[PDB]
Amino acid sequence: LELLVEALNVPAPQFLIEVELLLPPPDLASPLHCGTQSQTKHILASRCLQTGRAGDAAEHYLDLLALLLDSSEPRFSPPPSPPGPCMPEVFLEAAVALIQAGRAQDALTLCEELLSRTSSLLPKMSRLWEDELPYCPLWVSATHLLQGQA
Amino acid sequence: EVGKAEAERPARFLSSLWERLPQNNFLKVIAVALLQPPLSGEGSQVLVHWLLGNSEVFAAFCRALPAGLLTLVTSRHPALSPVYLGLLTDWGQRLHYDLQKGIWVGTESQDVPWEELHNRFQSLCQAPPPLKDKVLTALETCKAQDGDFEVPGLSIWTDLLLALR
Repeated sequence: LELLVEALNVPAPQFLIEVELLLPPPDLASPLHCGTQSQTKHILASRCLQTGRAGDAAEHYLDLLALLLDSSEPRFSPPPSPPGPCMPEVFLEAAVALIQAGRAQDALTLCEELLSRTSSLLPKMSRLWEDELPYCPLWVSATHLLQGQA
Repeated sequence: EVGKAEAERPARFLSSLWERLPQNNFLKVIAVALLQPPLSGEGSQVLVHWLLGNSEVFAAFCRALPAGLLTLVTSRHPALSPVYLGLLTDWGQRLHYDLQKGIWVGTESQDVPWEELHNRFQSLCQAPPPLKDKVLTALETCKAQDGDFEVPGLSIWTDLLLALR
């Protein structure tokens, strides 16, 4: 996988009917489905995390996250696709690695980074004062759960 | 009359009252008694000393009325203030948060519900400055005592102090 990722770093039409034409662009069930660097490097980090190479994992997640967020200038390196996980479930996996590592003052620049960007999206939580109905997406309730373990 | 007679102490008379008559009605009487301007407040000064002597009835006094009545009892006779604050301090500490329902509640049936206690504290606060600072500081010292958290779930007194802004 480590090789593959460097692999996908790297990159003609005849006026003729070639076979490529007639083949279907593949499905997700196919063994020919191969995402972009970003979609994979997430795979490496996931697969690195479920074994218990938290250290390796950490770095890998950071590299994922470096790509995605610094990327105004280069080519669009993209998020992990939506049968794959949402952009904030992925800052959470980044932090759970950074805890297994014991880099807890990194695991808090994470949970600061997240809720900095997403202020607006959050509930203003005045039901707290007015003492089920108002709406809170799991990943905000988590973000405090791992802000804490830190 | 009994004051100028000096035969038996007024305490005995007030105790025989308490024993004999309808108690609920009786207490509202006393409450009004304490705020009546003087007519000849030796009476008022006798009632504060009877009550403070007997804490058990004074527990049902602070229990049995409205908030405004007891707020005015306090601003007029400050010898009552720090015992009644003592009562709330004792009833709040008999609560627990439950996470399912966003509320403190009592174990037992006869334990002040949240709303009752919120009322009574709101009242002590909606008052003269002579009492307000006393009760505010009596809560903040009670909060620090039970961990100075700054979110609910935890310290009943956090709760009150959030609720009062």
